[PDB]
Amino acid sequence: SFKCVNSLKEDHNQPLFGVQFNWHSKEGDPLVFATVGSNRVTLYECHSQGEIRLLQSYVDADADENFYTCAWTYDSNTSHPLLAVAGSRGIIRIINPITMQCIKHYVGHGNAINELKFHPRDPNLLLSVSKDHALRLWNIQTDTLVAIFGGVEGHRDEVLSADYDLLGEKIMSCGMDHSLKLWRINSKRMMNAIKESYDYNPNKTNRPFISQKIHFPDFSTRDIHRNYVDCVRWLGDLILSKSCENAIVCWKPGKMEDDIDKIKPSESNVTILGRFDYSQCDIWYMRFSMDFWQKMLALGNQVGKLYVWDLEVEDPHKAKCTTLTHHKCGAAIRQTSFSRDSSILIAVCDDASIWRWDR
Amino acid sequence: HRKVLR
Repeated sequence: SFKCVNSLKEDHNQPLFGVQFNWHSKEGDPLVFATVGSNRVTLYECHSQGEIRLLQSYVDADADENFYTCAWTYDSNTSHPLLAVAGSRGIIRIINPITMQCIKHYVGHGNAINELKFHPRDPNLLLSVSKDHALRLWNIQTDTLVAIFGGVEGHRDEVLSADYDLLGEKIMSCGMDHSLKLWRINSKRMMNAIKESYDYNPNKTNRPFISQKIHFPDFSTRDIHRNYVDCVRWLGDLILSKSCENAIVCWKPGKMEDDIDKIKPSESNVTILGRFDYSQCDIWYMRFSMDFWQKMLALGNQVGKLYVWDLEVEDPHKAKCTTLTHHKCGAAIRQTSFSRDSSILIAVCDDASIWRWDR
Repeated sequence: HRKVLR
């Protein structure tokens, strides 16, 4: 299946905390991915014979910035790919990946940003999750903060991950308080707030843009993991999430037969559909990724082993596991990313190394 | 639990 065809290491020797292929690449352009670590983001092109061609980095003016995360979208007018980055300074930067110019930046969290995700249908809706316990939804077309997901009934410690579902109607977040929380964004209130965000132009009005303050998740559980929950992804109506306890759990809110859209905020049950165990992944901030079609799931561990689960089976617990090791790959893997066509898998490590695996 | 191996 996958063979390791190349690796390299970036000059800073600090952890690479994230990697993302650009799935908005144009037809016939080469496959491109971004790595984030130290105070930089770097872009690379994949070519034949395993070649990983260095392009150009964005390096923050602050030597104390530490980028943790990035996410791709495109300009909704021009179609050109854009790259969002954020980390310990709690500043989101929107980067033109061609020139690596910082086009604009957003401050709110003031506090470390642990993850960024873009809405699956609307390239302007960017979600950030913070060390300050909140999530925020931004509209990067009109430069507005649409809503803050917080309150004492929100997370009570750093939020580490979040994911929108397929249509972008709800978000599942998770973090250091051991919980997973659901926030619906297709409520009348949230749909109106999005609509109003698009109508906002500070040059044609006197008002500040009002953000929603969302203080009540639509569902919450602490019954999946018993430690920091550091990665979550929807799989249709089910959830995949992990902690630092050497398992990915496949679960859903409520009882086995309960529709996700009839779950009420007081729902006190969850249903466990399976659990994928693996070894030596006790440190936290270790993210799995899926391929475009959500046929598979890849995770690295803290000693440089990859696990890949084939989810193309009739029930989540029947997933088929493949492992990939290389004798020289021994550092902690923080994140993986598949190319859009699934032909390439990249893993990035705590020693600033980058590993390329082709089918 | 730590973030990075010691």
